[PDB]
Amino acid sequence: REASIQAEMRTSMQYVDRTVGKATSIFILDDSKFKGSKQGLTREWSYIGLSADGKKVMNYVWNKQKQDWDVSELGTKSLYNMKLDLEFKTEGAYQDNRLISYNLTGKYPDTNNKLGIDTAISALNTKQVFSKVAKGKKGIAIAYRTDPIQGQMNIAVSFVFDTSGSMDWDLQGRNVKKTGNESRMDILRKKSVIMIKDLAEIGNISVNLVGFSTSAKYIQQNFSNLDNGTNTIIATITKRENLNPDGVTNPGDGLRYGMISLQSQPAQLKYIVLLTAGIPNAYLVDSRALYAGNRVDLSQGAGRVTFNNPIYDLSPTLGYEYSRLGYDLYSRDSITRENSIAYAGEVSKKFGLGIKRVNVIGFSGVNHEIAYGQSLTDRIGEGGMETKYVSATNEEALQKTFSDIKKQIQQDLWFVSGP
Repeated sequence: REASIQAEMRTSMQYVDRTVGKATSIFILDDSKFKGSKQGLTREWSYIGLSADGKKVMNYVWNKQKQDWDVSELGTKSLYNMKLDLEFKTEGAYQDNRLISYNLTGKYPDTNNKLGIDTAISALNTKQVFSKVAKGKKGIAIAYRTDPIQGQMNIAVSFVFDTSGSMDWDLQGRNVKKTGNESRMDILRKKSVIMIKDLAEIGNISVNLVGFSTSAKYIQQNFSNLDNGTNTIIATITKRENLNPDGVTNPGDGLRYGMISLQSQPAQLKYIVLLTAGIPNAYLVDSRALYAGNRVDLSQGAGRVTFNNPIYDLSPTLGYEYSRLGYDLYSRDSITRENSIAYAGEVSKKFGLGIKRVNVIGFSGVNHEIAYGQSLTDRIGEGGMETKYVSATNEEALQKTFSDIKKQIQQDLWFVSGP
């Protein structure tokens, strides 16, 4: 009657579900983060593992008093010297609950035809569940906590927004006043304020505002922590005087300003949210590029000024001079377009070292005004950081992407904080 050992492993899994249901956060670990005993065990995170030897399902708890783990035997009995194997997986989710699938199996010393409890399914009462297993692992241990992480590293966020003429029109590109619609800038103000409000919910996060047009401008150069009142930023955002559309689209300068402001801050989690609503058509060059017939001035003739051998302005000193500007008001010159994108590429390559991710949002109803958002995002990707491009064609879509960006920020915080 082998039903005894099978029922034993089932009782053990019942104990596991009982303990997991009470957890606020879950993390599936592997051979790296759990090789049995307290080896490599991370502070303040209780576990549930297969026991370094391999036959007693172990449960390590956090004493928090003696600052140590309290080894305990899962359930209360002990099997009859059987070879165990445990494996956890994230099997999707029910309505708003997430499902886990414990899989306990075992064989017996120097024999075959193992025995097992096929695969269970347990729904957790939380949503903060992640997996820290990789490429060829299984997930053999479980990490959790009862009370939330009692405060962790801070986050820095730079909002590089477009403030060009292409932002005064509709989303759908029609006229400003000829239609009863709100300009891209107005809707950006609304959605950005909503983002700011729901962003402070992360806690320990500070955001600054950078605006780019023909050149870049610091709307709020000081990184104000939302924990001390979000109203400090919202005001500057809704301030009717500043932040109005004017000029060509120069993303390189905006990236430079945002990345430098992020490099300054001490938060070990830096992010840049860039919003553009037009094809890139401008860039800034170094004073050196102002040599012989290197600057072709078709400004009054064909409406543009280009540089044959552009030496992009990548100096930490932020300044603007019309004489060092390359642009194409009609955004029809492929040379100026490619150079405007390469400018942001070099800027990201130099000022984007400790940046976690760069979110590029193309906010435009015109199907072609944001045709290079993906290209610009990929170019910025050369800096060696995570880059995500997204297109928002309506107010609802813009709010959806802003909310999703906040969600991803919280997931990176929870993941980085608490393994």
